[PDB]
Amino acid sequence: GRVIRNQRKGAGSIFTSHTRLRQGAAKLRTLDYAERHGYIRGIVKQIVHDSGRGAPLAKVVFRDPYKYRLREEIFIANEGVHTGQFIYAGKKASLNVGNVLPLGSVPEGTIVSNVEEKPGDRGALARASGNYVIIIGHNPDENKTRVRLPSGAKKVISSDARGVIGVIAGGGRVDKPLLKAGRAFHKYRLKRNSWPKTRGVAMNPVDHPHGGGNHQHIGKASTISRGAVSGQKAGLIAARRTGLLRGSQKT
Amino acid sequence: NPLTHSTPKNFGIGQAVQPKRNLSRYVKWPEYVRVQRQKKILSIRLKVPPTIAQFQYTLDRNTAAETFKLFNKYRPETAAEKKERLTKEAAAVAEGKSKQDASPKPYAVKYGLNHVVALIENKKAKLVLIANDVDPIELVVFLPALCKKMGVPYAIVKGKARLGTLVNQKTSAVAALTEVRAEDEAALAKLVSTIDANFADKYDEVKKHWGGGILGNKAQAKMDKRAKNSDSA
Amino acid sequence: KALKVRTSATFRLPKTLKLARAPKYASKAVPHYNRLDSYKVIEQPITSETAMKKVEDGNILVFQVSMKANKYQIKKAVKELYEVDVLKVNTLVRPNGTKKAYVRLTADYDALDIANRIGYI
Amino acid sequence: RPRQYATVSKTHKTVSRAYGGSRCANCVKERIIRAFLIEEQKIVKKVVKEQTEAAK
RNA sequence: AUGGGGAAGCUCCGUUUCAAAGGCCUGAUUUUAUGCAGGCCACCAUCGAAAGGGAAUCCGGUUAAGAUUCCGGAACCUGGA
RNA sequence: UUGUGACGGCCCGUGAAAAUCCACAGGAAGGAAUAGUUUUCAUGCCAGGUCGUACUGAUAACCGCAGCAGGUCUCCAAGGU
RNA sequence: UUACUUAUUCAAUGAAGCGGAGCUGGAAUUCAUUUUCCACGUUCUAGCAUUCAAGGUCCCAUUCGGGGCUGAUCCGGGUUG
Repeated sequence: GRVIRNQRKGAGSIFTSHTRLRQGAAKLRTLDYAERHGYIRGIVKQIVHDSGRGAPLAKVVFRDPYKYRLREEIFIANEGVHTGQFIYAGKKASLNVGNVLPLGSVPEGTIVSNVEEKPGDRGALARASGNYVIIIGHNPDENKTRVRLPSGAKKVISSDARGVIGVIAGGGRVDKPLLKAGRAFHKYRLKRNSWPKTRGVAMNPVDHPHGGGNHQHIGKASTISRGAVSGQKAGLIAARRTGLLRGSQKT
Repeated sequence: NPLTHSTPKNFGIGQAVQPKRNLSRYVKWPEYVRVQRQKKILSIRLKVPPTIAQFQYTLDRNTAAETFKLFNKYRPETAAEKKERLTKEAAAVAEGKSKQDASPKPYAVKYGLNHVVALIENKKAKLVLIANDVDPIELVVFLPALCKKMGVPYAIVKGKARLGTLVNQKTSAVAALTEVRAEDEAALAKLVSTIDANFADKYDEVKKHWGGGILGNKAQAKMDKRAKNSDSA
Repeated sequence: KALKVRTSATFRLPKTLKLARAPKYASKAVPHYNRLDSYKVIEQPITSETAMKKVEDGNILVFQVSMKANKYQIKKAVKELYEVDVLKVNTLVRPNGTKKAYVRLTADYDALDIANRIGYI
Repeated sequence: RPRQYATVSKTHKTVSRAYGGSRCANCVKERIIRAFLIEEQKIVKKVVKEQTEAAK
């Protein structure tokens, strides 16, 4: 046969992301001294559109504690953050929307966003628009905070991991129909070359496991083993079940 | 006085630019510096078998000073003195046709690892000083055992550079006296008594004693805290 | 033995002493003579009808010039060869691959005078 | 043009006010007012904190 | 490219990474040199556009054939005590 | 027709850069009386190298075996209906 | 189901505050043998925060002004997780 499209997507030639219009990586302030012993006050200079990102970004300016310098950070804006607002990042920062408290400092039921997976990685979880993390609970000995992730997953992470308070701005985005191949085209034109999607069943057998036949049919089961290989993993990978499901997420 | 004010800068966690504190504890040291420090640290952390760590048992400063003073009195002859001696022997064999023995028998400290090891094997060596800084330890790690076998007093001393200065080099790694003058034979015997008291008779204990196994400052504090909260009942 | 105060946590390569070269022999042992001298940058005049009209009317000498020569060297070489003061030099590279210079002299000097001095009318 | 700014005189590129050629007049006024008022409030806050601690 | 790490190797990766990564002013500027407690420090090679960004020129005349380039007149920019 | 201006729609699309040039808080460095400050005000001095530049750009100057009804990017754009 | 870190492994930073140390006062189970945290001037404002730092302590052979301590605690040199 032939190397199939999902195989070709890994060589990263035409499938690299279109990063021209982007405003920089949206990362928290580095965990230096003030973020873990006190707080530091920065100012939201502007809230901007980042191409490919559904959530607005916040350009927050902080003072350098050791040098006469202004350090600009690129935050993921939460709902309600505005220009001219003061952001307080640190262990002693208050439970206000836009502040970057540690999970140990925030109490249970807190709505946090841009939560660090490990302390100091500058934000990994709940970064897409409208998304948030629930602080389920704490465990002070061997300090670990249990949190609920946007997918409903339980995660035990360090009590030192930072996170902004609130929900990510730009929510409700997927509630609007695109209505147009043109709108999909413009959506993906600045994300990556992943659109349009030809159906594998409409290809030839050289091009896909599903291609070929005198009728457009998959032929064999479309559920593929986790132990399958590249070129085989086309369909429903390691599916526990299939078909329409009668239920809700239930976290 | 009327024109001067009180500024004081508040160096709180978010108030004023921090002053130029000494950041020597946080320097990004070069790779070779880091390897030096970490090599020493790893050698300390690992349980070093008794064959090593019988070194780093160097004799104390006072007796080291006496021993190196005696050896410096027994120091070899410089190049200028060697040329003088050779010229005087040339003149002697020219005028009296002497049998090259007008010059007295020398009394010098024997150096060179192979030379000194052969001297110990032959039991010629009165006293042998073994440095502790030799980069491959296997060069001298067998020397205490050899000296114990041959009954020659040995002392692990501090400084291959010191031994090199002693024998007019940069590094000797070993020194030895095989013959002495009567004027300081008594001094050498007194020195040998204490050197043997430290090394030759405690040899079996030194060969049973295991070194190393020391943890870092934070680790010591951690086990201290754990023991304190365990026995605090 | 105490340490030194390291205000910055950055280690930089120390400024070690930089010696100056003191060679034990000369590299080429004889300095090459002037490659582009006045007789090398000024090859020969150009005596076309157009060039002679330039000499007669525009007070401009026309020359074939060394390809490696620039306007500075052309100016200097014309000055040193023909003892004239030149106003402007405009060069081009001809489609046959040679440098052609139009050297306009000052009002003090006559291009036709200097052309008759060189030898071509 | 930015390179044309180099040839002109200094009086064409600024205003006689403080922050002249960099900030607006209303910006400078707002910053003066804010600076004075916040520093006065800092003095008042320091005094009230000191006096409540002395009472305590 | 380098530092580094792969590969038997032709070479591959990597582009600031687990690297000790450099350049402008007066004092020094002659019984003594660019040596020196003289200062600021920390772009983090380079290549890549004759349609992107960009210092500055116009008119008249002139040739068989060149001209915003030559000539006449009138300007502008950049760099230099 | 072109340029400019104030505007108003559109986007789950909001239309990235860099060199370079100015400006802004600071007074670190100077003097008051035949001079001490100004080359960001006017006037005056000098220089500006290197390479391209002709012509066609197409039912004949390019590619298609050719002076081939093919292909090949762009600017200017009169009057009447 | 575990403990150690020093091999190996994963991240961050310009390797800046890590691990243990105390005046006056606080929570004040402490049977006068101190176990842990704060006042170590950061939260109404789109302001400012840089010149070995002002102030404070003993002296300089005086003309650019200073020097040590302190401001800014000590110990361990494991950058930190």
